[PDB]
Amino acid sequence: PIGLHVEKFQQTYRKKWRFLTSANANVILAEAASGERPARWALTTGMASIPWEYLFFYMSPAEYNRMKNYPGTFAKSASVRIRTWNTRVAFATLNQNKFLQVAKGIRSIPFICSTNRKYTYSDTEPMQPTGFATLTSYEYRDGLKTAMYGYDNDNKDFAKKPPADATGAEIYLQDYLTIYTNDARATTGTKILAGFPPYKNFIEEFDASACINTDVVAMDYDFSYAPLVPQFAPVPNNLITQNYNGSYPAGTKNEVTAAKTTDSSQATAPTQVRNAPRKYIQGPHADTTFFDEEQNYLRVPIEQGGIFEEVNVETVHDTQMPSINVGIRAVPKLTTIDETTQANSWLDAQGYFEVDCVLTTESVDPYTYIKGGCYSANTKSQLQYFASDGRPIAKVYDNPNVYGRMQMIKTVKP
Amino acid sequence: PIGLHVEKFQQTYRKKWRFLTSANANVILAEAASGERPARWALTTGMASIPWEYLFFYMSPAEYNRMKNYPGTFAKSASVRIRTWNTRVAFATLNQNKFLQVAKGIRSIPFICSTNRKYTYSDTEPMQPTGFATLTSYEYRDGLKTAMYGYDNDNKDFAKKPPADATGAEIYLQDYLTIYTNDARATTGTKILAGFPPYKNFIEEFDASACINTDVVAMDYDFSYAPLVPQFAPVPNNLITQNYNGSYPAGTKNEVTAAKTTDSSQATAPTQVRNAPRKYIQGPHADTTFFDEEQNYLRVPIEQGGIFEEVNVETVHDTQMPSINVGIRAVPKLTTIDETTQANSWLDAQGYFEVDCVLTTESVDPYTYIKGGCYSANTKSQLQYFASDGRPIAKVYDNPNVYGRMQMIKTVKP
Amino acid sequence: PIGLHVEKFQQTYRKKWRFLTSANANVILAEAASGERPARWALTTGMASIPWEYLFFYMSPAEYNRMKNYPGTFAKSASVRIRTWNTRVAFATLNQNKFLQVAKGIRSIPFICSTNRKYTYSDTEPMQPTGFATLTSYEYRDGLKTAMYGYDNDNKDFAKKPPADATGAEIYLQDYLTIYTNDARATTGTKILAGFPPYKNFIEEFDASACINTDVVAMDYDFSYAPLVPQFAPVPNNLITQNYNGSYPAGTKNEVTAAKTTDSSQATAPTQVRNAPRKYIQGPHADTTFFDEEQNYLRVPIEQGGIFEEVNVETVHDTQMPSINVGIRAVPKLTTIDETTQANSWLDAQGYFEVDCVLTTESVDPYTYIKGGCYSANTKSQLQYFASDGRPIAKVYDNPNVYGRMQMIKTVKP
Amino acid sequence: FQQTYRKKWRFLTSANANVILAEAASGERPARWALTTGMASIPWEYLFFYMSPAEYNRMKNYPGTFAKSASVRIRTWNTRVAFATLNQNKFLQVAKGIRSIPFICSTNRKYTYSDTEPMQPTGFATLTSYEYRDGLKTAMYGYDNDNKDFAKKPPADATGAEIYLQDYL
Repeated sequence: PIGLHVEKFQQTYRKKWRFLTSANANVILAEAASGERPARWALTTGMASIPWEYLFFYMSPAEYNRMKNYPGTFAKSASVRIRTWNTRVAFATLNQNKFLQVAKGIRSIPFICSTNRKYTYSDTEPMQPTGFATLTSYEYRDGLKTAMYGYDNDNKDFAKKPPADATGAEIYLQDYLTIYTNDARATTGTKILAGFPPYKNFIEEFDASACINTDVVAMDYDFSYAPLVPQFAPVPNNLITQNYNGSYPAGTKNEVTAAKTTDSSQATAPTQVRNAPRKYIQGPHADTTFFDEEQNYLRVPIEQGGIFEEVNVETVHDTQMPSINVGIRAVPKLTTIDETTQANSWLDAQGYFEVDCVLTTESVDPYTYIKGGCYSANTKSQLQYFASDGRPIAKVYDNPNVYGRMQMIKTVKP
Repeated sequence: PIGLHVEKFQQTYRKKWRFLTSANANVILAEAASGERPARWALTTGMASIPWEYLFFYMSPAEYNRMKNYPGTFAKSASVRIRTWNTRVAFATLNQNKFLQVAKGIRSIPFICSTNRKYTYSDTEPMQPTGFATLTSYEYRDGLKTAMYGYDNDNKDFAKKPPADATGAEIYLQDYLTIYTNDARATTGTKILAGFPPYKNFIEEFDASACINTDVVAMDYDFSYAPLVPQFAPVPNNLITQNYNGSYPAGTKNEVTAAKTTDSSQATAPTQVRNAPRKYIQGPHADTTFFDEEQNYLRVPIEQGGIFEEVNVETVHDTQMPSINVGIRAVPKLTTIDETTQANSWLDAQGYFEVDCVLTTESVDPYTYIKGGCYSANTKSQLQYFASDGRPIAKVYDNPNVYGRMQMIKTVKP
Repeated sequence: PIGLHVEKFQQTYRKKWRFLTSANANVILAEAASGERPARWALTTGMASIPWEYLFFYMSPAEYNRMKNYPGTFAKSASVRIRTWNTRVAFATLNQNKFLQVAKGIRSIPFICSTNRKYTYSDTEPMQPTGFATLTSYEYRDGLKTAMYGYDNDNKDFAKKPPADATGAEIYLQDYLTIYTNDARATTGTKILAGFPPYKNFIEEFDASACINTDVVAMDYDFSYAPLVPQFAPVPNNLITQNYNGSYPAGTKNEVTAAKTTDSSQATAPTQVRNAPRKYIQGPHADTTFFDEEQNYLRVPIEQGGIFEEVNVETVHDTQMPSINVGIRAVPKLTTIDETTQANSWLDAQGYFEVDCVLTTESVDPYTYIKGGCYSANTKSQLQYFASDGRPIAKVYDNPNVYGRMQMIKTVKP
Repeated sequence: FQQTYRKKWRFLTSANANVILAEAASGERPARWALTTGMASIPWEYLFFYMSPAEYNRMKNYPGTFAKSASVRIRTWNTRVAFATLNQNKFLQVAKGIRSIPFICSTNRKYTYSDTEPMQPTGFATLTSYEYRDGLKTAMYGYDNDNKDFAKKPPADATGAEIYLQDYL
């Protein structure tokens, strides 16, 4: 018994990037209440986020459009190496102290509320954030992808964005780590006055001068369930049997996934919901808007463990890739004339980061039948969670964690 | 502390059978749509099914009626050895090529839709199936049991069926493996034209001439939960306590079984249902129609893991015994006069199979109380799934698999 | 990255008690039906219950009131050593046979229905129970605590109860093991006539004369989840994020606890209920009546695994501390004048038990924020099951087991 | 990417007699004498021999595909002989590279047989080599599920059954 003819492919995507980060000052910014978002204090950092959790980081649009032709593709591994170089410091002073901040896994820390934000800067102090730019994390990643890979040859603004993948040039990063604390100025009743969390107790800080041209980040990740392309559709057994809608015992094991909803306001207890609305991503009644629209390139992270469910007996668990933020500590420029205990002026400093990223993906072609083409075993069918409005649900890393977890969100039509 | 007086019994049932199988041709038969069963193409084989998954295969009716008197009986193991002998070939030709097909576990393969069917044969070609006999799998097993063990002494047709258990004679087998594919002649819309699956890539084929008087099958199975007789009823604690209907925490473990319903048409997502309708098989409100009617002898397979639930903390998982089909490949009889690229005439060939089957079962008598008789600990209470109409639910091996699984079905009143 | 400042404390509470137990006769007492409690026969023993499962056994009220000031306190371990001394026997006879009964884990045996009860005794035979005192198990433990630790200095009856913790004196015990069987005198229909279970097959019996001043019990227990004081409240993330009510995938794992309801009358099948009504024991909408009223001192056992749920991914399982009953077998005083085959008169015998008990507890102070005080990570939030009427639900050891399990019950307002 | 396609076939060949057949002139084809053999041609030089239509339709999605190697193993089994005689002499003919021999003019042809002697070719069937290979492919892999004659041709790739060969040297 030779069994199935399954043709197995492994592909590797390597990219290499030059990143410049501003040495932003640590200032407190007020963010007003907006709808369900409350009023809060924002503490900015100079640690720019490295979007190693997204497919555009490793794959050019050509490689992605070719990968489309390989159903059953799963990202098996990702690896990122970050190597710092000389740090630029504005000149009139000569002696300089340069420090390199590296934050790994801040996004998953439960008690630290933090997101990556783009700041607006004062004209007089380009290192001092004075507000928040309207740019979102999706738009940050989209502009980053445009800087990496250029426009199309027919674009009216093609010349504005030379491709970093072609030139090897540097890209400035704008999303920097930002901690939040509650703003109790207008809070009525019980006020929480804990201030900020000591986030510097959870980051690594190095001597930039000694770390010039030295590896400072080396992070590897194995994906649990990262479907880049949906599997081949099986031959539907409803065309061959009246048994298609049969039931079989599951025993004491859970072989249908569940979703956990929490409430940090403690108004309601946490809830576990089984058999949430979901639908197949290949087959007769397939819904492939997630892969067609399209989402897994830069809008949604590579790792989607928990979101995608197979009819197989295989166990499913929640997943989360560690976050990476790297930056240069702000260089103070305060003196005795500008009488103050904390720096209110800083020197323009830039960190130089060389990023080498490798992504391994792997795909199958199963020949379960003689004619037509590839058909999978129906145990390979995959389902994705959906909302009530036919809108797919996916993991997001942009929002702050919920009890240390990355949440599901309804995707957005591009 | 000596503890309970538990008397523990082990019993062994051995049987030995002679089976004759026809070398049926591989022909395509059309099966028309009937109700929810769609139109399909049937590809016949010569591999007869060995019903080693049923209790009559190992136990005579006398042994079964005695086993009734031992509550708490569980089938612990089954073992089958199949030994092939000389193969008969019709004579006018002399040189012969004989091949022995052995298929193990075809029933559990997800993408191969297959069942065991009885064929009707043409008058001119007794090796060529021309249709399907109205005999079902239950009736096949019932006729097989009648051939093995005879009728009752008062039967009007007692003389027609000499007992193979007494005589050692051979029994012809009529259920042969049959693959199905969809019939898209009348299908409107999206047609699946994959043809048949290459089922011969999953079977073993031997040289019958060299395998004469040689062991070809040796399959052992350990049962997970195979209650042949319901346990002893416990002393009901509602007669002694007001606490009988109390609740206790289950934690994050599932200690009540669940049922999974799938839909191969992909019209609906798979569903997991906890607390399905079920009832106790011993005690005050017991329902024992499954064991009384009676079902576990030849109507329903021995292995019933998932169907039966104890109040105990013990974990439950889905179960499935591997299928066994053995046969002789058809011997073609085509020549140049009957101009054709594939054989349309075959020689009458028969395979001789010697089957030695052993079943180990084991039972308990617990003396939890001083007077009356045996009473179990109430943690030994067993529940069985039931349908809405008071009809027990049991595993069945007759239908094609659903995503590689054997399904529950409502039993049928005998 | 130094991480959180978490200050970790370990505390040990040791107590030492002298216990006197009556050598009660084994007599059958009739208990009439009351509401949902049926009519039953009660078989008394002389094995007094050792309440080592309650906090007052190890902690004085001063230590308990101080332990209140340490949020996040969990009982990590308990240990009990019981050492028997000389046994008193009433004098006119000289030769004596004294036997020491030790029962461990009788409470968890499924088929033995047993509770600890206080008996009323005949005037002529102080060793012969003639009924049941109206004292409950809570009131037994409360009187025991009063004997151990005295009243308050302003109590009108302060002088009546000298503290055993101060004096080292002996305390008589009144809750003795009592087996129950059904009373079928008025039962109509199917009568269960099994009599009593042979409970002496599950106890250890020693020679008291040789065991004088010898260790007879040595039992250690590690608690799974025993929150003595609720954790520190976290900083609520609804004050900082609009993400507070987000959902995240649970996969095939259960990370919300479930409750199992059984029915020993077998009128209904067992049920598993997920997302039972529960509420947080610290934070904005906290409900702390369980710890304020207060329950975990002597009303409710230390071990509460299953009752308390964290938002953490940690697995939860049902828990149960073994029971301890120690006593002296009754010394018969029957002769030929009082013609009878079983003793109807007994000598006054008392067992002397020295109990050394140690409880280890351990607590945390996490400094997740800079100002205000201690705040936990929100993954440390704890929820407790509640009833429909805002009444907390807790494990109880007073009722007979349900399928070998200790049940949840609605607590009682003190 | 590297891909491997394996197939396994059972072939029956007739022991055709060596007879001389006359082929008349047709257009530019001259009149010639044809000497038949019993050596059936093995179409190992064609892609359907190794690949099912499903594998071929998937291979379409891989531009730049080159066949790097082919390998064929032929294993003979028992030879059937008609019965009234008992003693038999059976001989197995294997011809490799006859097609490339310059002075031997040879092609693979399908014969028509006499009713009285099924081993004696009496002419040439109108079947061509393309149609021979097409019928062979149909025997190997079956028809489409919607074909009116689907039942006539059970797939040898599924069943493992034998296929008779008609093009002989």
